Amino acid sequence: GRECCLEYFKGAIPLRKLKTWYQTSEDCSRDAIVFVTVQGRAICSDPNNKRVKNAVKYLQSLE
Amino acid sequence: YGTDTCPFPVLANKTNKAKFVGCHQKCNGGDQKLTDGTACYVVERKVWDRMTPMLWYECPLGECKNGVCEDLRKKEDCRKGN
Repeated sequence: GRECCLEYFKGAIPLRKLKTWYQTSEDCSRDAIVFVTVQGRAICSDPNNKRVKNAVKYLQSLE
Repeated sequence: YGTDTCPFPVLANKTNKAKFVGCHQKCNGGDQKLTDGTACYVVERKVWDRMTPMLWYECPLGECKNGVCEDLRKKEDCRKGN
């Protein structure tokens, strides 16, 4: 990958606003899930937060 | 979404260590600065945008100080990921 996350968004993103997701590289200083919204915003997210892990599973089930 | 929650561009080197491209960027219409001491490359974001993934480029090494990648007067191979 080509970007790394420094801090996580503290709050809920509604599922309907999520378009896609990816995981940053393990070579980053922190691990992260990046969510891309339907408006094209990229949001660094806590990969250990249950809500985030669940949203990734939600997006994977639509695929 | 906060002004520090945007992904930040990086480049890898031949030891696979990632380093940030500059030390500041716009994030959700605010200013995002990396912490002092962070390893960085003295490379403009708009140049990074033109970098072809996985070709080798030449990057000036730096360290972040008050949101600027300050040059350390050393160069090393750097590459953009997929």
